Amino acid sequence: RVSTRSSLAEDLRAIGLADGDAVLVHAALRKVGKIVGGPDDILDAMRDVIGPAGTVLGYADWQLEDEIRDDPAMREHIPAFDPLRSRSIRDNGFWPELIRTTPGALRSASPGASMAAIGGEAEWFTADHALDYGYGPRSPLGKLVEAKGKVLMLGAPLDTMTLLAHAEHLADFPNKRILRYEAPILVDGEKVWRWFEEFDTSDPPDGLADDYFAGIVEEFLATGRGKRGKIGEASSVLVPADEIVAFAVDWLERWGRTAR
Amino acid sequence: RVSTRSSLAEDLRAIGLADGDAVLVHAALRKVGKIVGGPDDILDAMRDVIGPAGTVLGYADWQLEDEIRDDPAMREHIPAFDPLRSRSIRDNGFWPELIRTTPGALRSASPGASMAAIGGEAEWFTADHALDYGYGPRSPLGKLVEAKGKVLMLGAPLDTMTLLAHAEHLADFPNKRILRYEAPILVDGEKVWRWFEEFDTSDPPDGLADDYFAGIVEEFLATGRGKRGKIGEASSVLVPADEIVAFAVDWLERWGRTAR
Ligand SMILES: CC(=O)SCCNC(=O)CCNC(=O)[C@H](O)C(C)(C)COP(=O)(O)OP(=O)(O)OC[C@H]1O[C@@H](n2cnc3c(N)ncnc32)[C@H](O)[C@@H]1OP(=O)(O)O
Ligand SMILES: CC(=O)SCCNC(=O)CCNC(=O)[C@H](O)C(C)(C)COP(=O)(O)OP(=O)(O)OC[C@H]1O[C@@H](n2cnc3c(N)ncnc32)[C@H](O)[C@@H]1OP(=O)(O)O
Ligand SMILES: [Cl-]
Repeated sequence: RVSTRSSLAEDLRAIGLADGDAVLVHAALRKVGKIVGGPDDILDAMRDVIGPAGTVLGYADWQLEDEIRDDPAMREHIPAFDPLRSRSIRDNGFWPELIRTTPGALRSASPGASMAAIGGEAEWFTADHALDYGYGPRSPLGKLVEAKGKVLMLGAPLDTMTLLAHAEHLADFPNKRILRYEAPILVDGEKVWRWFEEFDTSDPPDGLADDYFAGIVEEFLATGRGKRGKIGEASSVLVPADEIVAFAVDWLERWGRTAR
Repeated sequence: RVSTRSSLAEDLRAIGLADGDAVLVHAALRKVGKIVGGPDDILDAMRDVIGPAGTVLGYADWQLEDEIRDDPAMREHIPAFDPLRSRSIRDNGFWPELIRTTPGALRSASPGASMAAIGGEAEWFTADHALDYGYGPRSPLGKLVEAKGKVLMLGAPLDTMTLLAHAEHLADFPNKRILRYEAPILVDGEKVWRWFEEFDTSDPPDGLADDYFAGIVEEFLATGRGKRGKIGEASSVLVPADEIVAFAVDWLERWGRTAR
């Protein structure tokens, strides 16, 4: 079975992508199977479906390891985060690099939370991304909710849905672990070390498993409010951003009130 | 032992890179070893050594496979070669992709022979790349010789020195295999299939081994006119482009006169 730009576009329309949509995609590209024009056919087909005014996103992050950021002897040899040159974290697969290196793509400024975006509103989604609490309202994720966008899990494991970290941020529950770290960025065109602060997106709230995002998504799909479908050979899920965030905040806040 | 932008720069100086140099690099990056800022440190270090007027090149090619290209049923789903969008052939390693996706880089128009270039003369090296016989004088390889540039095998096996296919083009020896194939390119901004003609660069001249480039390089190094040295943990070779081509034309033409 071989996918084409044409056939991938019909698979994306079948799962629910439509004209003007903004969609953040998480992908395990190897699950799509054989593609005539390679994985670029997927991005091209998406843009065919949503049109030039739509926007595709991918979770770029960057490749600074904590083993490295923290080892002080290597401190001066670590390049600053540069949203135009820092490659995406390889843990998130080729897909965000695919977007980031496509002509016309943009990438936001908050390093660990940084998002790549292409399409009509890429300038809007990537701009004014808060350095601290980069998963809150002033981020591509918060604008995805405001713009009533969607999340596509393209063969990706369901617990890699980064949008639910934005739910973690909004949700009121006790003893949110705050994380503080120091990373090099650009200030006035020069490398500067800056202290960051965010809610922890690396580990779950104490008392839930590392993969509980997957459970939340499966509960949301159980309500019938999402859509499952095949993109190429990859089993995929399309959910509305605003609904799943409200769903996830609800879940987290109720779980929080079960404390003593 | 970990490499840095600084330490790779000193390694590149030790092997013979100098201000203003134009260097086409073939790389097996995995055996550079650990690099603090990843393989982009190598390119940054090269640019530190050669300066903004120097030029780094990598051999991009592109990804259209003969299986697909030849298959008539998928001919219409095969995207045209776009020097701005078509990713590098993956069996040349990450290095040409690394250059091609670096801001400011350029890429030439002859698909199978196409070269990515960044630096002071990148416009000149990538301009006017002949579609037929893309390894002859009107190519980045011909301009490398004219500019008296260099080739650096950065941990790469010596028989991957594509510059020697330019020597194959020049060398007068009998019964050169001519290759004819068709491939989709951009004409007037739209996809058009075009027939191509070149000397064979995928198979050696009848009567030589698939890796005879390696033997030529090793015998050139035995004249004393190349330099060996380690870039990071990778065994590397630096040769002048003009001399090795003249050396290889000599070798091929003498081998050709042993017929009859
Ligand atoms: C809680 C959080 O926030 S987690 C953060 C977000 N994480 C994510 O979004 C990740 C979602 N994906 C996953 O979790 C997947 O399981 C991941 C990526 C580990 C693994 O996915 P897999 O498909 O192995 O890998 P990936 O998605 O990179 O696809 C690889 C396909 O690349 C194509 N590809 C990669 N690079 C290129 C290229 N340069 N040119 C052409 N094709 C390429 C290939 O077909 C490659 O596979 P191959 O190695 O067989 O050739
Ligand atoms: C006849 C002809 O004309 S032949 C044509 C020319 N051919 C060439 O120039 C190829 C020369 N190289 C070779 O032959 C080598 O043996 C090749 C590439 C097969 C194999 O090289 P190897 O190092 O495996 O592979 P490569 O050079 O791609 O280095 C790989 C890695 O680089 C860095 N890497 C790759 N992608 C990224 C990325 N996205 N971000 C950061 N680093 C990356 C990594 O460390 C990745 O390795 P890992 O998988 O261990 O993490
Ligand atoms: Cl309740």
